[PDB]
Amino acid sequence: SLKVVSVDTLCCDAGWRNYHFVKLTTDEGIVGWSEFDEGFGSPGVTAVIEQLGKRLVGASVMEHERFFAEAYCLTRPATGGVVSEGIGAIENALLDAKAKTLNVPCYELLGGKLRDRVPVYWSHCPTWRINHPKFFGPPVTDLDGVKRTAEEARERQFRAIKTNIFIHDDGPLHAWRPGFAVPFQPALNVDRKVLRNLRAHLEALRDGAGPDVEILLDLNFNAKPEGYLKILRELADFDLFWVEIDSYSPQGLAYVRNHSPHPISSCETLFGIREFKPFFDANAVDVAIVDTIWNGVWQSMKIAAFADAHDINVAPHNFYGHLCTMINANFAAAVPNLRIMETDIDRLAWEDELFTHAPEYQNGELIIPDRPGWGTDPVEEAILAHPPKVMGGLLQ
Amino acid sequence: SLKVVSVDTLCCDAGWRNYHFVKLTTDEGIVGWSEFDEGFGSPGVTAVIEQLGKRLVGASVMEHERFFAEAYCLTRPATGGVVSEGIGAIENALLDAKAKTLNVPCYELLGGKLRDRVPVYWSHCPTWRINHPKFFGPPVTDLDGVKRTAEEARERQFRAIKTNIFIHDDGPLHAWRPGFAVPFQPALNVDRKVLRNLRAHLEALRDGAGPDVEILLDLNFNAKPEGYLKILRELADFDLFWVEIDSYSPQGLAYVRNHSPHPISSCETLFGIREFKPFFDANAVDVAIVDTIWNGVWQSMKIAAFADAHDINVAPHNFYGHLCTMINANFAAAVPNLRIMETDIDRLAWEDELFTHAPEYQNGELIIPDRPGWGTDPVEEAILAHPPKVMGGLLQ
Amino acid sequence: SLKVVSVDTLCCDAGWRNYHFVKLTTDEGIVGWSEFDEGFGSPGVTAVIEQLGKRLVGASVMEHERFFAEAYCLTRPATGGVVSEGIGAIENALLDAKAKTLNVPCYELLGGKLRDRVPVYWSHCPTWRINHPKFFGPPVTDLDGVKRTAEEARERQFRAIKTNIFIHDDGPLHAWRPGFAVPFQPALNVDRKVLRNLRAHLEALRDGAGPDVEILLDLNFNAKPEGYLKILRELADFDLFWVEIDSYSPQGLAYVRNHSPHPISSCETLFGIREFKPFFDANAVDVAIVDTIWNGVWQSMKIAAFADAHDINVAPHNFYGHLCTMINANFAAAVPNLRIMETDIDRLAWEDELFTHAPEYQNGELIIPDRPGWGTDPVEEAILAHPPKVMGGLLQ
Amino acid sequence: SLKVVSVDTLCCDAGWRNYHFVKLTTDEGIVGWSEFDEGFGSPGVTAVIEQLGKRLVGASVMEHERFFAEAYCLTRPATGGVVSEGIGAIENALLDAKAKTLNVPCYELLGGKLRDRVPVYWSHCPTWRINHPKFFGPPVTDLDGVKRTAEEARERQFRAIKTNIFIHDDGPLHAWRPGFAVPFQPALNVDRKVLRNLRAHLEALRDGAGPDVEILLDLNFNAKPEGYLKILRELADFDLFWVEIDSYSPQGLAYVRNHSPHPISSCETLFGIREFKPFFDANAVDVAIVDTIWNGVWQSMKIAAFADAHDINVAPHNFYGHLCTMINANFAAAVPNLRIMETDIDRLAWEDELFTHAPEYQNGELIIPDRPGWGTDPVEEAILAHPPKVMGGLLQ
Ligand SMILES: O=C(O)CCC(=O)C(=O)O
Ligand SMILES: O=C(O)CCC(=O)C(=O)O
Ligand SMILES: O=C(O)CCC(=O)C(=O)O
Ligand SMILES: O=C(O)CCC(=O)C(=O)O
Ligand SMILES: [Cl-]
Ligand SMILES: [Cl-]
Ligand SMILES: [Cl-]
Ligand SMILES: [Cl-]
Ligand SMILES: [Mg+2]
Ligand SMILES: [Mg+2]
Ligand SMILES: [Mg+2]
Ligand SMILES: [Mg+2]
Ligand code: NA
Ligand code: NA
Ligand code: NA
Ligand code: NA
Repeated sequence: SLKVVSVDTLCCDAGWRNYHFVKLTTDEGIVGWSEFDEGFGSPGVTAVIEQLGKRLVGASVMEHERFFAEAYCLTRPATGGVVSEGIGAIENALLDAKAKTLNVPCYELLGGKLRDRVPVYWSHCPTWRINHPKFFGPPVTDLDGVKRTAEEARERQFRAIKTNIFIHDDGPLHAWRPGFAVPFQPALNVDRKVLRNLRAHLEALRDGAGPDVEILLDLNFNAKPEGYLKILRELADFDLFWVEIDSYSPQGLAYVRNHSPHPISSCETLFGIREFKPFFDANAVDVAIVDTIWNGVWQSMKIAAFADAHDINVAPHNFYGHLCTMINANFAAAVPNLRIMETDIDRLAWEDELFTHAPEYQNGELIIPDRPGWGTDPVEEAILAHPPKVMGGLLQ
Repeated sequence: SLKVVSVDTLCCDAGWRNYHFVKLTTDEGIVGWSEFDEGFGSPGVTAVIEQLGKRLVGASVMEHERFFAEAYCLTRPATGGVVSEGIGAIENALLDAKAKTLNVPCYELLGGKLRDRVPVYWSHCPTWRINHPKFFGPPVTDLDGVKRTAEEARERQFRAIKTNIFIHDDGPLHAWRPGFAVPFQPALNVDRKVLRNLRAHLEALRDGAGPDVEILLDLNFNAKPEGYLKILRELADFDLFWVEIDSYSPQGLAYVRNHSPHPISSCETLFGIREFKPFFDANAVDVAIVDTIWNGVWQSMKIAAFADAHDINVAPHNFYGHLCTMINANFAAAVPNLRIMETDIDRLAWEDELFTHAPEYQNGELIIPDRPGWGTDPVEEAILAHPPKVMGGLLQ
Repeated sequence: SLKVVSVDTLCCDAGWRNYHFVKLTTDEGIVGWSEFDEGFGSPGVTAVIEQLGKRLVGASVMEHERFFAEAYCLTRPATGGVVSEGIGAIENALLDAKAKTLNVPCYELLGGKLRDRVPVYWSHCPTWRINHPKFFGPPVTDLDGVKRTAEEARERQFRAIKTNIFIHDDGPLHAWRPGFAVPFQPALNVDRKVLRNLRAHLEALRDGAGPDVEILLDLNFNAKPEGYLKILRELADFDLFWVEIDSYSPQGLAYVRNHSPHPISSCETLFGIREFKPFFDANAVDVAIVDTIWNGVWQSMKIAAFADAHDINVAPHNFYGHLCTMINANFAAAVPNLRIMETDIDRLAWEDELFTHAPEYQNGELIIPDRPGWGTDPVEEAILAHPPKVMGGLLQ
Repeated sequence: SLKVVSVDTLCCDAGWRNYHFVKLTTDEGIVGWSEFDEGFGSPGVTAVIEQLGKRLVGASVMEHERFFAEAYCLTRPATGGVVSEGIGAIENALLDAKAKTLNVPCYELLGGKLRDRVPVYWSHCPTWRINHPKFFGPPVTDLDGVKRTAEEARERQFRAIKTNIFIHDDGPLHAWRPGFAVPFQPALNVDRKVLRNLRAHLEALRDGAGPDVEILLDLNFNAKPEGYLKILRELADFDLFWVEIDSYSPQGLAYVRNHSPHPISSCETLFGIREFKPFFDANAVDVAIVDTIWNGVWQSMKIAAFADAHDINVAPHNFYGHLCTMINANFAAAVPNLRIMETDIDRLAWEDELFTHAPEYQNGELIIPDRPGWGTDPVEEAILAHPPKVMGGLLQ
């Protein structure tokens, strides 16, 4: 039969955070996988999955939108956030199982592909080498290190890189992440120190990148509109591919964008057409970042179509492990209005051990694979060789 | 010292669902409690609390808004829903501990009281006796039972009662709850059967209530705007205190209200000024229902003040156990713009065993107690005598 | 008992204006104080307090929100302005009495503190030394004096300074304050003379400040939107922390801000969420200035929470005596979305005599005290040694 | 010369409140008078007048708009409310002095008259006979009394009457005025008791009035939008000339009006074009009530012209003593877009002693007098024979 027989979760060490997975088995013996995350502000996702998965056993693996509709009803009062993350993780495992059942890549469930390769940017560059030097080397500890990381991206034929906010002139080099309580300064004011450091950092990065490579800047939730505006004015004369700003104020974000000489991206934390709508209504973004790992890829197709009707291009949010990358690859393959794809090129020394296939890059683009399902499977034996730690990420 | 030494969660049987509690201990030996819930669409709250509580140990019990601000930063990407429920549960335990530390009732942290007693409505009447007859009697299984429950409310001096949607003429009497997948009909269409049953039910309830007692109707998430409008037209000639409609469409809800001859209430599932704002901007409600158990009472004071500036009165969402009632009582005591308070008068046979003090009612009003903290404590030994079941509620 | 036994007002000389105080005594012997003001356009506040205080005697000191709600009802037709100032003065005295009664600093009634120290700006710098040289020295009478005052701020480790509008090249140095009828030119036109003087002044101030110290500009009510726009264009190339503009035209202010290359602050004269709302709806401000002396600190917490939902940071309005500073300190301690705190560093030669404790500053920040109540008490005997003059301020 | 030599205030007993007056003397010996009020939520007006009058002595009596413009500058931060009431009282005294100086009625300063007589309604009917029976008889203590008062209005050829909210069936007959804390129920909820009493009262009043006499209903600030809507639905089948609702929520009031089968009036407490604007923008009113005693008659001409551009007719707020009536008469004489004029026909036994001329009525209309100034003067000797009491009105 085509019934779901079991829904399990697994977890392994990813250094400063854990990777999580859904493993869904059908009565046919087919296994569908997804990857999900709890460290990005998201304790409880596993608990959600364990409850919702109980309801799924006995149901048809083919009927993923039936499951979504039921799940949404059962959790309607507390929808969004970690509830919706659990639903999306399950959806993505179901899609893998269905694609494998029909012997096709996941993009064949999503309209077929319309491109073979997707341009990417090398994300968290040099962010990972500064913030998590024990896991990603060579460690970056100064402005010259910032420049050399940018030089490395260019030599490796990457077309674009994305950095964050760093303080260079107050002792050791460190991230400025007050939006996430590092440091705890909940007003999120932007002072002169923050501004001249941003400038110094980007000048060094541009130095290393050369004039052709594109530079993206992510400001996450690290200011209020006032401060975002001050940052953009400070950086008026830089050539930025986009400036990324997360906000739960469509009005505020729209105001910032209206006064921005750079393209503005946002929305990576949002769920469903519903949450995206007020941002589009407000003219708040140039580019909509869609987290398909969180939303589920099927729900994300609905969001991409909505953006398309507004002539807004989308970019997948992709900063986890290889299976997340392959999930997003299949989304990217199928979406016409695709801005670019995010990927972390810095890898854990054991990343490849955890998965059956690695993403393949060529001339700054990700090759879309053509194997049944997402294109890679977690390896149970390697997962068990890398036991998880207590929650990390934002909660470290 | 005034440091938090431990944050624990406890759980017990409440029949068709469980009760959950936060137990927070200070270095002084003071214990603050809250009650929270997972059955109302909300798996994962305990997992959230267990992570966030780790960060709280070692911090000052007095600084509850510091904790909130930090927590909000740490979980910013997945805020709302079950994350915000965990934060609110912790907030409410912290408020209890601080009030006990200063030897005052919680309402003294909230501006002082401005009323001694609060009028209530008897909620889920006869809903609990129909849907959970094994726990609340006498069982209601027909229209005459509906009438007699209403007669009982009047004789007991209750001024108002709230019912839901029931089917009387299709075999046994049963709830109509498609919004929550009982039955699974995800379009949420409202047919003729639903309409004439609603009518039959309310006529019987009005019969028993007499002309003075107020009747509230809760439609929860059980239709789309189209269907809510059909329901209201059908019930144009009924005298309803309010019709309660939950919606994630401010535009849609506003439309319904604009065509409603009855006062409309909503918002019980919403978090923070932020989520309430689009509803108020749209003129969507007569009354804002605030879930202070979910939001935390301190955050709910901010929401009540926002409603007050719009000349909107608020009503606490209160359909759990005695500690929830006492938490809401303290909110109700302090808020000027208070519509009425919800309370479930049907009680579990062991409800009183679980808590040190029961809410006291007189002439259809809840008496606001004047003991340190919320006014009641869960009893650990009784909690352990009532071990929990697997998750129930919407997930049963 | 905890009943209020008396509500008195006191007044003393503050040079070019008077200080006023509310003294509230409980049956326990506890005395709560506030400071208020009449010179800033506000004759009648004392008369309001004397009527409203009569109603308060016999009521519980703990129930400050009950008092507010009653007061608001009794004065509803003429709410705002000097009526609301009287209510706010009484509220602040009640908060002091309640905090002292519970043996805690006032910030413990406001959510607990979330910071130990608050960055400040040195306000009316060099405004006080130019306009009131008989009370604050060394007198500033030219551009070199302007520069040296700025140099002094830097040497004293202040991070920011705020100036106003001055005419340098038309005889003696003097303030331009047509908004307040000095001079009487009620059109409030901005001519070339005003523009080049503003420029000359700020260039000198920047000269003295160095490149790190922040410069704020307050334009008060001294133009119409047309003129504010001309001023901002003239000053397009200056690095200003904010430009402060008071306006009773949200539409007009929003227009100015939309065309401003500097952050815009306003709202210091506004009362309640109600009056702030149209400004936030219009996108009129970067920063909301809140007068907690006028509003009352409890009402101001509601306003700060409203601003927070709009991702707007707030700044207390603080330009009176030490008790006002300490009141605002407690507000600043408790509010997450705090931009910065205003303070007048120039002091009267007898300022310290009037109060039991002086505000303490270190490395450009105000230290939040931890004594019961606001942190300082007016001294009755010193108040009587400094008898008041006839009303001054704007009415001088 | 034409200089102002003195500005004085006087006060006398008006039973349950005091009357206040401004007395302005010119160097020519001409005396201009106005009447003002403090009991209607407005402590401090006298204090405002005493400060502002000091600035006026020495200035030209002819230049009333110069005075206003200066005053507005001097009090700009706390404008509105009791400050603006003081300015308006002074304006009205200045207008009297100028009209007397030029030997004309005040309406000749206001565009000339365009009508000789103004239709009125008999206001506070039977409100004054119920609430202040010691001053206005015959006392009304039941529904038959309500009917007979209405019969008396008809026999006396009054075309319209205005009543308020009364409770008939809960012991003695009493006013329902929770908006003004009588009783203190700050939520301002409207229950079934309030609704059926309103109905009983109006039915009795209609009984006595007959079918031709118009009935106005004033609900003041006694509900929230929810409750106003419930009241209007309850009274859907009554023929009401208007329903008067005071609100500081233009959005809320507009909503109520949009669902009202009766004309809605409001605005009696508002100051200047500025405060009226959001109500007109929102479509909130059929009729704008203008308080010219509060605003000043010259400022009120600006407000009437603004209403006229919106095709909104205005009605003066007039519920004080004879001089207030005569001030409003002159306004009413000059304004094209005049709905009707309010007047209290119930008089104090000493009302006529206080003034040189009484308003004259004929066939339900007020005759506009043609004497220099407003048309009546307070009598100093009679004022002193009626010494004031402590503040009454809302503050009683
Ligand atoms: O930078 C982070 O904290 C991770 C998420 C993110 O913002 C991104 O990948 O664009
Ligand atoms: O009826 C339910 O499902 C419970 C929650 C609710 O809607 C209420 O208590 O008002
Ligand atoms: O400058 C003034 O007139 C005093 C009030 C003010 O605007 C401020 O302190 O910011
Ligand atoms: O009824 C009152 O309290 C007096 C003022 C009023 O509303 C009116 O005269 O229309
Ligand atoms: Cl901060
Ligand atoms: Cl369906
Ligand atoms: Cl001018
Ligand atoms: Cl109430
Ligand atoms: Mg990002
Ligand atoms: Mg409900
Ligand atoms: Mg200012
Ligand atoms: Mg009225
Ligand atoms: Na989110
Ligand atoms: Na929700
Ligand atoms: Na103001
Ligand atoms: Na008013």
